[PDB]
Amino acid sequence: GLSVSRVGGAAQIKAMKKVAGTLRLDLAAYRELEAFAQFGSDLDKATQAKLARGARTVEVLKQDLHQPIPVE
Amino acid sequence: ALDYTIVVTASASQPAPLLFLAPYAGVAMGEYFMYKGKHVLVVYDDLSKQAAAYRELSLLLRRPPGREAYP
Amino acid sequence: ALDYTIVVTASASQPAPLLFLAPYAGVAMGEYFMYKGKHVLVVYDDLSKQAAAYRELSLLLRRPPGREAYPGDIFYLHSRLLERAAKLSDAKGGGSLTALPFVETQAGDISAYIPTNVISITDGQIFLQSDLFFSGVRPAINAGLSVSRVGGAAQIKAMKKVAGTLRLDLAAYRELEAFAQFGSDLDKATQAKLARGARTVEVLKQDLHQPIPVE
Amino acid sequence: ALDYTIVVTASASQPAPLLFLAPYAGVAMGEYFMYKGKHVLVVYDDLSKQAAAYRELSLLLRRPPGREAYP
Amino acid sequence: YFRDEQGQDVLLFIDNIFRFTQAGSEVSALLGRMPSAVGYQPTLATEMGQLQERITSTAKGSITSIQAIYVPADDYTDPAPATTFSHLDATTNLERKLAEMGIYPAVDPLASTSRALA
Amino acid sequence: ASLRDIKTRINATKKTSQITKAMEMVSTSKLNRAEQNAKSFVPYMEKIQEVVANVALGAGGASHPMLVSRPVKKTGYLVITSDRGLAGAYNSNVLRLVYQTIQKRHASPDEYAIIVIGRVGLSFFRKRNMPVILDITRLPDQPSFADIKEIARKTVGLFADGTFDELYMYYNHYVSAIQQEVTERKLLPLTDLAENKQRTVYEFEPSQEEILDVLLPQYAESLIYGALLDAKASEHAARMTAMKNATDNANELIRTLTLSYNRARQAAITQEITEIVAGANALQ
Amino acid sequence: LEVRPDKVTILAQAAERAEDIDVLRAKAAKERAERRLQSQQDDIDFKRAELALKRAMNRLSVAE
Amino acid sequence: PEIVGEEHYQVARKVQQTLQRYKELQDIIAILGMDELSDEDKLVVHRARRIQFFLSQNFHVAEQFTGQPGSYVPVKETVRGFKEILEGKYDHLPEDAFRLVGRIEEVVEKAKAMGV
Amino acid sequence: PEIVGEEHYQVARKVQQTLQRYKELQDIIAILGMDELSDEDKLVVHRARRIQFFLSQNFHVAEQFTGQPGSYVPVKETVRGFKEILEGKYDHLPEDAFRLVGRIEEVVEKAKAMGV
Repeated sequence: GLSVSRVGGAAQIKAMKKVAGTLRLDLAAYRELEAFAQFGSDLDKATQAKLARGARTVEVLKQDLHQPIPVE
Repeated sequence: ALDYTIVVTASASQPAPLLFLAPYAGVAMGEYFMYKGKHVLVVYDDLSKQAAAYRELSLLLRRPPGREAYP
Repeated sequence: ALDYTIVVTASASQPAPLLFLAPYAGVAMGEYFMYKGKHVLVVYDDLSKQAAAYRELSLLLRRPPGREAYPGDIFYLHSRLLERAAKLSDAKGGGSLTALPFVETQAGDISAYIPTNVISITDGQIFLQSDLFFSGVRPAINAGLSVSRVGGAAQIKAMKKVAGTLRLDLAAYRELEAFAQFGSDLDKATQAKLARGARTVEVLKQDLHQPIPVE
Repeated sequence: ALDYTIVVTASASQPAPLLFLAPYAGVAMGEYFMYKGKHVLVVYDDLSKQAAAYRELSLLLRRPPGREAYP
Repeated sequence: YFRDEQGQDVLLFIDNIFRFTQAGSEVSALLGRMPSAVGYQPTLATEMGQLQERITSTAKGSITSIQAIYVPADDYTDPAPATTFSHLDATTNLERKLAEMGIYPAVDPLASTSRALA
Repeated sequence: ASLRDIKTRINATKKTSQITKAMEMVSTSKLNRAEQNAKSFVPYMEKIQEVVANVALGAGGASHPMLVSRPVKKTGYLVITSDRGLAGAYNSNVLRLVYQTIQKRHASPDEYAIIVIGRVGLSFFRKRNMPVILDITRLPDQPSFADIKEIARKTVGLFADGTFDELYMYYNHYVSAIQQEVTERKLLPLTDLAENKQRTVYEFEPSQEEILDVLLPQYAESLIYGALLDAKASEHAARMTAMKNATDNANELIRTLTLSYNRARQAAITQEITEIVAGANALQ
Repeated sequence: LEVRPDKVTILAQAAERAEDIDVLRAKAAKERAERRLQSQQDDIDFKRAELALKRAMNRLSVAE
Repeated sequence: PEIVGEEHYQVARKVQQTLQRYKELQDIIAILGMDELSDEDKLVVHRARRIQFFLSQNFHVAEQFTGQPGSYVPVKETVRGFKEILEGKYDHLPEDAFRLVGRIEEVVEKAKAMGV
Repeated sequence: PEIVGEEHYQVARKVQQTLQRYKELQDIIAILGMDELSDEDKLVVHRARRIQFFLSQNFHVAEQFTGQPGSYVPVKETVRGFKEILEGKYDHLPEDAFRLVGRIEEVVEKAKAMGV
């Protein structure tokens, strides 16, 4: 949320432009709703799907040391 | 209104010494009529822009400043 | 009290070197009895008024400023003073000199320069807060934030056995009073230890110039 | 990765001018390959240490300080 | 030149007018002057006046300047925003939300104010 | 003025803003489910209301003790409050109105009796030492008919014992998300019973008096359950509005504290550079 | 029961489906358990959220 | 207590204690309002508004500012007035009836003219 | 994991995770109670007490103050001990007998020394 690339989009390859633009939105909708998921049923279908996809893309974006993954 | 008023201008591009002596020229032009018995209104547009210019004129004289770097 | 006390006064009309040299004169008067085997108490009623006079006579002797225009050696100014308050060994005679410096704070800011210079020297501190002073708690000792660094080795055994659970009762009251400000009516055990803590607070109050013996 | 990497080092125990001249040595090594057509990645680990070291050099050279005593 | 000799109405774009103020602050720190309020030069209002009083309308022509302002620390009372704002006449707030909505130009209609709208 | 303390206060009130916003969202969802329970209850209430209308208002039929108005030796009170707090004046308006009516028209502790629904009203009338017969504690957010069925059966049967001689309900009527007006509604006797559109006559199979004896308690129980569903809907709406107002107050505190933060960081920058340049000018 | 020639509707306080006289009692015995589980779950969820609010306003009051 | 007396001192310290408790409750009142206070804190606020407004007074010098003639309150009467506010004798009066008023009978007559 | 290994990293990481989960339940335990703790969190507090008491040692230095001789625990034995506590092998042991012991066999010998 706080980071930015002022080139971004001109830097990426064509296969990443199609897919990264909605992961940006999924992380935005998750980090605006992460502090609201500790308690309560907010909405059963529209909000919990956002929380589900955000809690999975956080696990997608985790890595370990010294294993760079190719862009493919 | 210019049949009875005086405009004393010292604009934003002028150096800080002319900004510092605008209100004192205003009262110096008003007291001519004050001590003759007349009644004078004197308006100072933005004395904070006098204080900023005196801050400039004193920091360039290297005088040690106080709160908000004013002398 | 004037059968056994000495009052050194360097007042505001007196020049700045007298406010600078008043605590060191007090410590020299204390060390005369400390190196004879006697036990001396020394109270500096505002040590933050020594720093202003030392700042004055440093800036007038054309020494360069530092943080808040104090000179560089203001920590050394207080620590050279306060490390002469020791308890000597039995080979030196057995005498001690306990010190009680004071520091006035500004709007409760204990993170200022002279408070954090003197907090880092002393063997603990006692916080007096106006928020507790005007709630009825006089003396206004914030018993949670006030630290004793020697503590426990200072006390006698009878004070030790019972202060060890006074501190637990009062810390539990301080922790659970936060959840009784508004809302939803804590249960019977939490209210029982809230009542224990409120009676602890009413015990720890005193009045003015009447001390209590230890027993 | 050391078949294509150059390492420039200036530790904390090195003098402040070597801390100041480490990244300019980095781009001086990089521009030689840039103006031959190659592609170079230059990594500046903690330029804030270079800012502190050039603050140190300017203050020991008694150049006039600015904000946070940086020149 | 095109205001005076040609007598026409000229635009004058200054991208990031805050860089002008901070470059003046850096030249003042190199010149050895005592710093003013915060980290700014003593002559902040005077340098800004000597810049933005030549951007005026005369009888010959005009110079109207569209300027980008950084507003550091999200602080509209910082002296470098606060002395530019004493010369401004209009603000055109460009919004990301109107650009993602499909509205071009992305000028936020409610945030954009003007002294001339009277 | 203590820049670090200002920033810690900013972060603390941002955290309270986040928590009260989450509680607002939870109360929006609970308001949605409470109005779903009310609109699922409404056809039962329509049918039993038209049956009570056609029976008790057709061909006389005022022989039942719940239709006639008897002289009041006592007066029951049914007060519906919340179990849980953080609603603004949901509980306080009802409890003040009940206290005003009891202290206004009785002035005697044996002339009334109070039936509370909720812990807030129960603790209210135990602080003020008033007699409370029935108590029911710790309802769900979405209450069904069973728990209110046993206490409404006890209430109507306690009217049938000859104790109350009349009783009133006091609850918050869900008019809107903001309003929540307080209503005084007379439960028993059924004197204000209104006639429906098509007044039809039935063939009362044992007799009309036996079917009234078995049916009018069920009408009173359905009145109590409809009032309780309306009160739970107004409870969740009041907690939603209270948490919305709490987030607005917290955000206004955030903007005034960021104004103070900007003034304090400006003063800190100019004070530190005045110190640095004073120490530099001291050397020459 | 009220029966009209098209309105033979039945107003029941509890109406099961499983065609047995005691299955309504068994359903009531199950739903009482589910109901006090929900009656405790709602209360503990409110008190957890209220503890969060009380600690968060404690830190605001301590921050001064 | 050895100078102003005992009663003066207890009234002064209890006034300061209720005003300190109200200053402590400022944040809860600012965000959550008067609704969540636990029925003694409501009484603290309800008395401390009255105490804070009965500290204000009309001056002889301030007659040129407002037209109100101004008062001179002796020490016994201000201690009696604050003691009667602390005892709960004037909780029923409105809080705007205490502003800019010399003694406590003038609080009574100002609330009478307001219509309580 | 390059420096300590993978097993040590995952054992210490699961210890940190269950102690963080126990730290964020402290207000709930202290105010509401153990009975309202919504189990699969009561197992977390059940294992986290035994973990945070097994983190303490008997020092060789404190032999002069307690009489307990003190221990030097290697890293493989403490990773094995915390792994066996995280697996739930020693949940049947009491909350004590983890206090001031060196290795994990000393836990079961101290626990059977108390009759368990």
